[PDB]
Amino acid sequence: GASSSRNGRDSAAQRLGVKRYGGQVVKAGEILVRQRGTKFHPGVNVGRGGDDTLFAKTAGAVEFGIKRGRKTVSIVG
Amino acid sequence: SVSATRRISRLRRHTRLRKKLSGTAERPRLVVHRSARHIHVQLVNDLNGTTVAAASSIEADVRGVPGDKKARSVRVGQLIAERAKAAGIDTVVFDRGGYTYGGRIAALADAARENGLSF
Amino acid sequence: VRPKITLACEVCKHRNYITKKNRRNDPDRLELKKFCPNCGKHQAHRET
Amino acid sequence: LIPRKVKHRKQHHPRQRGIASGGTTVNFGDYGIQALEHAYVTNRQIESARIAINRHIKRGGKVWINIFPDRPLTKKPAETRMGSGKGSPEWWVANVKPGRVLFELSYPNEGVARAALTRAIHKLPIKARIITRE
Amino acid sequence: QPRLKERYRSEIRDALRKQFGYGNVMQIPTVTKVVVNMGVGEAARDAKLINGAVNDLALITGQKPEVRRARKSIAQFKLREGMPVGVRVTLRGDRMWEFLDRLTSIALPRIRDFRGLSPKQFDGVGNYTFGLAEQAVFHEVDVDKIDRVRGMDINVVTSAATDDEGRALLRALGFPFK
Amino acid sequence: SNQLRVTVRTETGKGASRRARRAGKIPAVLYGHGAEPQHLELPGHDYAAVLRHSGTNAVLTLDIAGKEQLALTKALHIHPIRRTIQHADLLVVRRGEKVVVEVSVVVEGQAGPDTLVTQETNSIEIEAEALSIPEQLTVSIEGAEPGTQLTAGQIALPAGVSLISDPDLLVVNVVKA
RNA sequence: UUACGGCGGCCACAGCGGCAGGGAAACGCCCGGUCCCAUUCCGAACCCGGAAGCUAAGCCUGCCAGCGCCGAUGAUACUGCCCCUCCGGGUGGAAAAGUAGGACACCGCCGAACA
RNA sequence: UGCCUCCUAAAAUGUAACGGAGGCGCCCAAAGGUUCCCUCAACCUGGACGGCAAUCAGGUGGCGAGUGUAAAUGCACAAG
RNA sequence: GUUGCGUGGUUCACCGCGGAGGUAGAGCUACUGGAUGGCCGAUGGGUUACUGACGUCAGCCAAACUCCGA
Ligand SMILES: [Mg+2]
Ligand SMILES: [Mg+2]
Ligand SMILES: [Mg+2]
Ligand SMILES: [Mg+2]
Ligand SMILES: [Mg+2]
Ligand SMILES: [Mg+2]
Ligand SMILES: [Mg+2]
Ligand SMILES: [Mg+2]
Ligand SMILES: [Mg+2]
Ligand SMILES: [Mg+2]
Ligand SMILES: [Mg+2]
Ligand SMILES: [Mg+2]
Ligand SMILES: [Mg+2]
Ligand SMILES: [Mg+2]
Ligand SMILES: [Mg+2]
Ligand SMILES: [Mg+2]
Ligand SMILES: [Mg+2]
Ligand SMILES: [Mg+2]
Ligand SMILES: [Mg+2]
Ligand SMILES: [Mg+2]
Ligand SMILES: [Mg+2]
Ligand SMILES: [Mg+2]
Ligand SMILES: [Zn+2]
Repeated sequence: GASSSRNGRDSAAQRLGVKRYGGQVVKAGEILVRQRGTKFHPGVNVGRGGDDTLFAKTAGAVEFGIKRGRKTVSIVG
Repeated sequence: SVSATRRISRLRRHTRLRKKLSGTAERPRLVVHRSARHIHVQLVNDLNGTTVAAASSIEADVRGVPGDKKARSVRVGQLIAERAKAAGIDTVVFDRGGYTYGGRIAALADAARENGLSF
Repeated sequence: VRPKITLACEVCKHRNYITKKNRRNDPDRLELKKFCPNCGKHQAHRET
Repeated sequence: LIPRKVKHRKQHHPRQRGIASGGTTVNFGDYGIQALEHAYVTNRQIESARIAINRHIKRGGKVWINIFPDRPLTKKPAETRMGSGKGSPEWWVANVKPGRVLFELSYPNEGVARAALTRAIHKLPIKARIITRE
Repeated sequence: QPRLKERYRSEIRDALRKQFGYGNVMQIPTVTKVVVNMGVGEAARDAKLINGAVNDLALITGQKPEVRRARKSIAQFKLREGMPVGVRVTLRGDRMWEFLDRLTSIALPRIRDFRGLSPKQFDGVGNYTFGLAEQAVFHEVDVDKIDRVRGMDINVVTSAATDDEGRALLRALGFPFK
Repeated sequence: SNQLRVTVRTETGKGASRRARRAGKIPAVLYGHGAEPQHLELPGHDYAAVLRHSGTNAVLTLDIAGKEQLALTKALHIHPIRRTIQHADLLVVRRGEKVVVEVSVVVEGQAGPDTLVTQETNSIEIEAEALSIPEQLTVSIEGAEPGTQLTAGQIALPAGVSLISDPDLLVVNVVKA
């Protein structure tokens, strides 16, 4: 038969996506949304990360918002 | 028009720098606006957008300064520094307003530095 | 064509930094000012 | 009817659920065949129905096919076990839903057009009916 | 002080008054700049342009030119990005004025079989483009110390809002037309 | 003259609409000159009868809870399979206002030589006031040579009615064979 | 308080475009490049020095739905859970599109005259 | 046969098949850091060689360009 | 899974509130493609019955399409 296994490979699922949702209390350094590119943008008190990870600079509550079209994640202390 | 292109480019430049430089209650934005004629400056603290101090080369005490726009910029620099002291502010972030650092803007910034205000 | 080249501090000869480089793009033995912990300061770290 | 190119040569089967939401009324002609059940309608079926129309009218009027068989259906070679890859596409199919208008006629004569349209429905793997432009 | 300019203020400005009824004194069009471009395709071969198309305009326009670099790649033209493919100068001010003045005075009427050049060449907004085909148009460059002959293509960009007034001001400056 | 009597929907929704359409009613909404939309149930058979006649416009006099008012059908949701009316959306008319309305176009006359005359758009949008002096627009063609297609211009628009759809829409095309 | 000047919120219901009107301070164009600084050439820009000229343009105001944008209600599609052979039905949710319409933004912080 | 990207994958994550598609086993001494500046493609109009498409000028153009390299997510505030 | 020792309501259900979504559906002059019929018309083709780019008017389609969107 035809050896049509020309496409049978894939990479590992990288477990992307939002890790801490709105109104959820987090500590500083705790990653909020791990993603490719800037699907979400760092808001107030949120750092970006070398691989666009959007961590918390400070403890407090996660909140999502819009900043001139760009959708952003911030922490309110 | 040339005026429209200048105004759009200058807004673009100042938005560019404004992405990183914000200014707060403890250390505000000392933002400049020089025309061909005058230079105004105002200390913003844009967490609520409340200008805590302001100065310009429009009032007679800066108008009557003997000398050119360098001197009328150092005058307004010392003036904004002294009323920043009066408002209770000693450290700010300096916003070029989109213009090149140098000339009358740098003269204003240096005058504001030399007498207490410490960006 | 991209070998691993080690950088040695010019003062204490301490081979500190390993990196890569294109031999054809720059045949000569390159130099960078790197921080030397033994000297406690930045000095030239030329290849070995 | 053959797509002159397709971005994805091996697709999943098109999904046959729901009433057609677009192409539901007669839009160009004044008579239409409208489907009343789901089916994949092949390009051969479409062509055979079209020939049935046009050589029942022989002349005059005109025929619209507001259905295009651009969805490929693959086929493993005849004598093969399961699972050595997807088969090569060989059927070209249009996903027709109940309510989709498949063919339209404009014809000055009423009965000839109606008989031609039923002649085409008899060519189709589907229950259909003649509907008009109100 | 360029004499064509002094006479520009002397009569052409008020002539543009008497011809077009501009409501405000600054509506009056003026030549904003003059762009002289080489467009050399014969540099992608053997990359000779310096003493041919630089030291000529250094004496012609009086200002050292920009080497306009390639922007995309074309196989039919054997050109890649990042090759000198043009040479440009943008002239403003009194020196641009003196350049047009010298051109009309002792340079332009010297081109061979010249009888005035097309007035329809406008682009619809009020800018003008044409070309030349020999360096000896200017006294400043001699023929015993130059290479093969070339030419320059000139845009003259004015503040005119449309072609009739652009052409009007070009005529008042002294450009020949047929 | 086009009298129709409805009732107000005591409840709207999926089950309520299905119950009404089993009972033979038709759900509908009145919305007009800034008024709060009314949520009512048309007779069904009677509504389907009124717009067989006097066009599909068929400006209706509605009797909602005794009080008389004037409605005009604006949207008509018909089921694809049963071809029955599922919903009606209606407006109001205060004895004359330039409401935009889509009105059918018919053709009269025969083409002499070997010609195919095709109809493309069934209906044109026109501006009309209250009780519709305008009706289906007639294209009186005498069967001209198939090299003269007739657009929205040179049309038989009646007085008091304007056509602002576009003076470039072709409705009937004439070609060979 | 103004057809004024100044910095943000917000990112089209705000945009874009069209048509008018505006120059007291101001914003601007504007006049120059001895004077810091600048052009991958150009004092165009950037920067500096000025106030002969001007609201033509930017800007501001007002009016336009034109190009766009927002957009219900209802209905439908779809659907969680039930009941039921599907078709279906009950119940809880409920679009997209379209329609009625909305809309030529709104709000916040100092100076000039006024007052 | 390991790794990366997408779809399958049923709107968190994850999810199989000898399911559907591609890439990788590098490159860059700048293509890294930082500071500052800029905006593209395409289209239209005019222009010596030059043409549909080389460079030029003016418009229009908010991203249809570009991104070292697959795809996705991003990036015009630019990451171009 | 069981069982010992700890911990103690942290589990789970329902109600409310705060959140991310791109499936169903739908839409596509919102992109990338597929694609039906008109009308105009660059080209090409033998002055032009032949071609019909691009647009424009309508109707559509998609796991690897998405202005949207349960
Ligand atoms: Mg993956
Ligand atoms: Mg890294
Ligand atoms: Mg090198
Ligand atoms: Mg559809
Ligand atoms: Mg004034
Ligand atoms: Mg100047
Ligand atoms: Mg004006
Ligand atoms: Mg609704
Ligand atoms: Mg909607
Ligand atoms: Mg998932
Ligand atoms: Mg899921
Ligand atoms: Mg491989
Ligand atoms: Mg670098
Ligand atoms: Mg960059
Ligand atoms: Mg255990
Ligand atoms: Mg919730
Ligand atoms: Mg949700
Ligand atoms: Mg997807
Ligand atoms: Mg679907
Ligand atoms: Mg397309
Ligand atoms: Mg076509
Ligand atoms: Mg989808
Ligand atoms: Zn050392």
